[PDB]
Amino acid sequence: MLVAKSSILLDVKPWDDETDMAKLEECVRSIQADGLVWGSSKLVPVGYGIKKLQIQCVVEDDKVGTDMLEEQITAFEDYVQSMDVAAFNKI
Repeated sequence: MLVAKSSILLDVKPWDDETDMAKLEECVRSIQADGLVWGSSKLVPVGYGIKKLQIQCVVEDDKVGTDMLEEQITAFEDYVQSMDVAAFNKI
């Protein structure tokens, strides 16, 4: 833990291949907050066409919660099929 920070990996499923991943992957990043750090995202293909919307973030221990990020990322019901959690621990 650098300085009172943590790592939380999120995983969201796109409605379909139509779901502009570039936007989903971007929007996710675009999202900004106080003490909110955006790390590198990951991809996980289920079988071409569609892919997983996995991304990593670095919150401040318990300062920046996923609640917001979720309400922001999953705020798009026209892209996010169903958000979930990949884990919850420090960075």
